[PDB]
Amino acid sequence: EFDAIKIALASPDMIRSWSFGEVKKPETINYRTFKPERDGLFCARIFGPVKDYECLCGKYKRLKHRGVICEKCGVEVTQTKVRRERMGHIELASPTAHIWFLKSLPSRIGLLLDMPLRDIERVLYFESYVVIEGGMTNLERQQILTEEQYLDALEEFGDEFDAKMGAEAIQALLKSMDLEQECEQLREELNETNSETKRKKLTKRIKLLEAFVQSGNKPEWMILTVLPVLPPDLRPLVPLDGGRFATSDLNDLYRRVINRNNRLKRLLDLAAPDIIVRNEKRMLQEAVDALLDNGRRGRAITGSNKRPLKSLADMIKGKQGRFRQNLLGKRVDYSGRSVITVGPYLRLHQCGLPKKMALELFKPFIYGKLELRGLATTIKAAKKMVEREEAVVWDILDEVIREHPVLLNRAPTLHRLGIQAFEPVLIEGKAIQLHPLVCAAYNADFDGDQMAVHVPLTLEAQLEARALMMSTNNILSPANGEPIIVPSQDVVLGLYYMTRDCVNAKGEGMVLTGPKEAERLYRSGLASLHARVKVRITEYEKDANGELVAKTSLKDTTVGRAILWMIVPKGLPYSIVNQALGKKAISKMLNTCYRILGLKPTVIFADQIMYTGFAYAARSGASVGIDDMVIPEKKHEIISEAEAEVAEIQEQFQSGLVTAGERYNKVIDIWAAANDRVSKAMMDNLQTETVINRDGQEEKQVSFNSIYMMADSGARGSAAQIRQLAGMRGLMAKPDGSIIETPITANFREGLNVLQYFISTHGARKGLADTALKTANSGYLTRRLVDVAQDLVVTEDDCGTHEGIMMTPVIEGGDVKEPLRDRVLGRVTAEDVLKPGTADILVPRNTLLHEQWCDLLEENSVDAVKVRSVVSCDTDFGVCAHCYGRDLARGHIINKGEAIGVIAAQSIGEPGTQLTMRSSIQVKNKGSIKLSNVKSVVNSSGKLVITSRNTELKLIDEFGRTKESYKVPYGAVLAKGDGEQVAGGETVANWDPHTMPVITEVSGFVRFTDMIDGQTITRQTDELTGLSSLVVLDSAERTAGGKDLRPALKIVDAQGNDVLIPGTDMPAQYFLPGKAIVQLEDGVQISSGDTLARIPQITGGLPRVADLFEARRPKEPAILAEISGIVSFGKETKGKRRLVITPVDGSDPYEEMIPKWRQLNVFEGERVERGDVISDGPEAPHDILRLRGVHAVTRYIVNEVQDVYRLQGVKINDKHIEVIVRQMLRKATIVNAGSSDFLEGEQVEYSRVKIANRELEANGKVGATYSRDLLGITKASLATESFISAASFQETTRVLTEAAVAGKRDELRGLKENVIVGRLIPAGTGYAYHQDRMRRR
Amino acid sequence: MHARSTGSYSLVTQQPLGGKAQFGGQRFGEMEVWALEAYGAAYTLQEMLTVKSDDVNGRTKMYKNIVDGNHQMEPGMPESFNVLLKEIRSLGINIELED
Amino acid sequence: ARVTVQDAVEKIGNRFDLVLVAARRARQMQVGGKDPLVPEENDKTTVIALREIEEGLINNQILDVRERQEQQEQEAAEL
RNA sequence: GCAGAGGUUCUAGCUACACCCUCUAUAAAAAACUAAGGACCACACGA
DNA sequence: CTCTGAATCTCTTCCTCGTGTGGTCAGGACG
DNA sequence: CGTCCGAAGAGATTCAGAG
Ligand SMILES: NCc1c[nH]c2nc(N)[nH]c(=O)c12
Ligand SMILES: [Mg+2]
Repeated sequence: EFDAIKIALASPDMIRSWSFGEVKKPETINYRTFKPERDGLFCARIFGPVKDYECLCGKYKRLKHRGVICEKCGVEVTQTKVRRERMGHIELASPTAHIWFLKSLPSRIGLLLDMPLRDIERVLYFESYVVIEGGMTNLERQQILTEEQYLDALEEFGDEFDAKMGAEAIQALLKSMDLEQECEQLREELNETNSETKRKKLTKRIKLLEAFVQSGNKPEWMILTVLPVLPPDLRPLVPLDGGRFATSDLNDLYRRVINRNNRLKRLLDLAAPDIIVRNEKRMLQEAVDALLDNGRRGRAITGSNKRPLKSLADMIKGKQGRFRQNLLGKRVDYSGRSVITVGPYLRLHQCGLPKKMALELFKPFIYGKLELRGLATTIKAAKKMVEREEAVVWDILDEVIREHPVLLNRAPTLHRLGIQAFEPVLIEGKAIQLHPLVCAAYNADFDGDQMAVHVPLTLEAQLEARALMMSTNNILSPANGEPIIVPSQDVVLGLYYMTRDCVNAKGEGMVLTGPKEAERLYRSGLASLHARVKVRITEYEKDANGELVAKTSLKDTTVGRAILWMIVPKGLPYSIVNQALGKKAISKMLNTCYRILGLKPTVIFADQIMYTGFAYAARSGASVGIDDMVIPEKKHEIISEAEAEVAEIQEQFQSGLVTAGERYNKVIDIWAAANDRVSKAMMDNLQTETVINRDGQEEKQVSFNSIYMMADSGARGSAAQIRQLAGMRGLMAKPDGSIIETPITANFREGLNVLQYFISTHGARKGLADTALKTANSGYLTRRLVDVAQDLVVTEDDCGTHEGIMMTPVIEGGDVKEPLRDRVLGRVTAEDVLKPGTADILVPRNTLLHEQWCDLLEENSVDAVKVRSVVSCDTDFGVCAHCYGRDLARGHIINKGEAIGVIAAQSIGEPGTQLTMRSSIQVKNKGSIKLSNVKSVVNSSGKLVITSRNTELKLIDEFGRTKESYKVPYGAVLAKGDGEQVAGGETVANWDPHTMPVITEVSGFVRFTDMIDGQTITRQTDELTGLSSLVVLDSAERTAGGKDLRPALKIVDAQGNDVLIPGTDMPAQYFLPGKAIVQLEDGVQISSGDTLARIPQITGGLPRVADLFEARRPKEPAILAEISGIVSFGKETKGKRRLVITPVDGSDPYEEMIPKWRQLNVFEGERVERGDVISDGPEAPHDILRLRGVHAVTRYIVNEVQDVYRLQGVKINDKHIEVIVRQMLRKATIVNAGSSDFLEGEQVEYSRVKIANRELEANGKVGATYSRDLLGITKASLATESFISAASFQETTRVLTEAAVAGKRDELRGLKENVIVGRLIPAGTGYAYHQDRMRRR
Repeated sequence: MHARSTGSYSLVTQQPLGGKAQFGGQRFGEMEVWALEAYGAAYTLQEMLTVKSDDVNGRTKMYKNIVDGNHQMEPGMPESFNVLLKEIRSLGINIELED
Repeated sequence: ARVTVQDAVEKIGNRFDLVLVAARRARQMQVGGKDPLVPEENDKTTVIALREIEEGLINNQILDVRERQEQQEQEAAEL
């Protein structure tokens, strides 16, 4: 029907048009006859009939009389449902202003009149006088006058001077104001203004004026003169508890307003004193304010146990209004809820469902089939048959349940795997059974967790809950390409116990025929599960294309492994089931089955694995006993020796040899060493303790300890948890964070002392308290991420662009964190990437990199592959298929339609729950070294001291792969030449980290250029170097003359002949910074590299991710250069230290006011380039974006987010972060308007400006120059072009007001705006329908 | 355990009041809506937002269809959206469904 | 009873379209009087439609052609 | 309810989306048709 | 000497479902 | 029988002092 929703400003004529009556009386109902009031809020002739097809006076309710108006009562016989559609209006005696526009973020009416909000607040509430239509007198139109001042002015001149008071004054002012004349005047003043301070207000005011003149709105419509009322049904007033009949917060406010209006009318007609009339006007204005938005002025109308009343505005915003509680999260029918149970007998695609629950979930189907089969005739008879629970009913239910999937759903469904389809299997209990394997994707738990059962109804729903959501089709997680069905606890223990070996068990050396004989031998009892034998096994290999070749051979393996071979399908080889088969082994087995074979055999393999694991874990009888926890025997000796060391350290502290901090550190270190030794001893006494008689001398074997079996396999429990049970607990921490000196030297098997238990309670309470708020923080972050990327659907196929990000292996400096074989797989090449061999095109321009293609790049050792990224796509309103890459959950190219916004938002939101809420550069291997931007100058000593301060040490091996990367600061002493094969384990650059030496670029003589001694040069006796050194004090440390004479070191000769830097005619000058120990006194020969000076020198949890995604500025942003120019101190740090950075040819003297306390890393004579750190600190994302580019910001934010996530262990593909980054930088500010209609200061959507530029470039016109902007996710989502999606996120009132003023029209097309409307979302199976609808239009 | 196929409607006309004491339906919260949107789910979202919760001309139609044999659906428009439209219109802001 | 629909999605890579093209077949077998082209193995209409799609008997083009033939027959019936 | 009227029953039952039957002045012979009020606040608990 | 960067002042937001318990209001004469 | 009677950041602001 409708194609778009349009918002605007309501006119009094329109308000009267909506109204179907005129509410006058401040009553609701009669508490005797309980009938609609004559002219009250609950009326009948004004709004509609109370009972269907019946009049109030109960006269001719024929029902054939509809559209007839009974004159006895005054109502028209119609349907009752018309009482929730028709509205009424109240005629205000005096004009009243709308609080939503008066008191908001920009103060709409204040901005329009260019008057401070305080004066408007005063005059609106009848306090002060604004004199409209000033005239020839002293005061003007917009002058503000005091009460006594108003009286004096009136007594002075009684001319057209009109000092009005109340909202009538504002109405008259708005009416008198001519928008067009103000428009041109404001534009002229904007041209006149030179700076941007006044320009900001000018632009805002001109934008408001243009918005008012564009849309069909009037500036005087904001002052309400006719107040509409909600339809009566919408405000119920029908509790009917003990006859109370009185529960409407809204109704009370309406009665207040009506009573005030009636009293004002009575006083006005009675010609009451002006003060009384004004007081009643104030009361009316306050009542209207409370009715619209209660609590905005500062006071709150209340009285119900002193609780604020719920106004109309409170019923729209917040988490309880009809925008996030009843429009998004609609409660549904055909639903259930119960507790979970294991039920291992189930297959993978089905689940348990209680009979009593199913008989109520599927009642309509039962009615239908009962009527069809003739068992019952009427719906009442079928109802009775159902309630009687007759035997026939169950048989019918077994037919309507055969292939009817249900959507089992947990409460905190973070990722898409939360709600999964399942075929029902009817059971007799009272709990929905869940297949054990799918208890991991759900995050399902069996400590009383509750699930919800929904029932798809339509044929499309039943087909979809079979081909899109069934548990069999969800094998790979959407975020990371890893299996989601992983054997967790019991099956892995059973398989581990099954596939092991004992050095001497019954039935050793026997030559078994086959797996059948192995099973027969184990079941009979003539042999044991784990005993090395020789059994022939037929291994099927699919090396031939689609052909299974049989290879029968006598492989040496145990009985248990041979039994498991039957479960394994044909295609897989035998080496998978010959190992110990822990947990990673089982996961890899499942993954290899999914790779070599199809999805169809994988499900059966998983089910058989689970069955066999359960059976052979039950047969094992693996139990934990006190005797199993073996305490290492050397524990007491280790503890005694550690205590002796502690006593020795205390003795040294008493003698004064060491300090308190040194003593503390030494005690901590020795206790940590003791803990390490205890853990090592415990492990050595548990892992291989068993010694068994191998037909002769005893032989050591991997132990069969139940704890060790539960820890080595991976069922439940890591090595640290085993350590806490036999070894010492460790050094526990104090609440603040300090490590307590005395560690807990008692395990859990032994007794724990009272003090030790208290120290443990510290950490336990800290952890629990952290999790309690971790949950909420993760929830909020996930909600923001979902709302920022809701409208991203892959519409087009190929973007056709030629740009893309450059993916390279990331090396922090120690090792390669992520190889290129993982950041490129699943992505499409941006261009023709070629192998290191020149003119050798290895990979074509546009090819999806499958596993084989990635292997080819690794074989040729390519370490730089250009990859198309979703931030480089050009298709407007949705990314293309090729730019995105692989589905990451299916293995093929992404199908047109799959919503990649919600998927990525959930993928970045789900791991957030487990994320915590709170020198000598060495070399690893042998290879060549590289140095970029190197200022190499060899000193007299013969060392490679480099003036360059932002250069790096990239060690490249013989194969070209970058093994490691480092950084060397100003004047770094090197040890190896650039491009020279270095040795192993040596220090490439052994510079002193503390000092900051200022070396000589050129040799010669020293001249004190602007360094008169005493002020900046201070040759105090330096006993550190054995000679008085001319230490340059800090910029503020030195005297005023020191700042006046900026420390600079010129190069001269014996006769003061200035020697220039080779390349530039100007003499070489070294502008030394503060705290610089200059050694060479004036008139001393220097070497080309001799060190002159010497300067001895954030959270990473969920808040870090939130700050990264919200683009929050750090505490001390890194001051970077806005242009490439020579630095020069503007002044002597007088208040704000200036820095004149002007280019060589460029004349622009960009000046930045750097605070004095901020450390200035730059010199006073260097030449920084655009994007060079001047003040050390965190780099703000906005500066990175505006300086380097969008690709650089993307590479920064993705890398930082991945670094935060990689620490805990979770893995997320980078494209999920990249789509969020793309959704962030959707806005672009216009720099040059060109020939388009865009203004200068205007945040226009990037897609719109790109479309306009393309249209202009198609013909002979110029486009428009823009500048990309990076907003936070909480701000970019709030600045969309739709007023019904932004109003669903935050600050509903502000968004609604801004939309209403501008008269915007949302064209839907989103993925949430259609959820609100209630039609097909244009993402999933509704994409075809929506594109057909667009085709029709 | 609590399963209800149908029950008395609320003031907003949403059929599930909620809870066990008064026959109610489990809330399909925003999180579950996002989880459905992640899949190709589009028809089940419509049938869980319009014809299952609040559509006075849709629920009865679908009940009659179900008890007759064909599992079709008439989309309609949620009653809560009309309630929202009336609430905003009563605020002095004119919002309309343009065609 | 179709457990996995991988064989069915071989016909329609989009997968969203596969649901749309099977809904038409399921409605034709449920509402309309059209007999299934595959041996009815005591399965509901949805599974029958999916199985028919797997064998290559039902797709968008074949179903549209059958609808066109029905339209031509209706034209002949109405003279 | 063919229109008006009455209606078996299986609350109530020409509208709630409704629907059907027989009958000619007014009720009485008969089967098939469908789901009604929920305003706010504190406290406790589970995954 | 007028707007730099630097305070200053109000404003909005803070998981997601269940299981439940208890307490619950405008304003009483009046002609 | 009515009828009257902490927090954490962001916006949204000034204040300003130097070059
Ligand atoms: N709702 C109509 C109605 C009331 N009583 C009825 N009795 C019968 N036999 N048939 C009906 O249709 C009705
Ligand atoms: Mg649990």
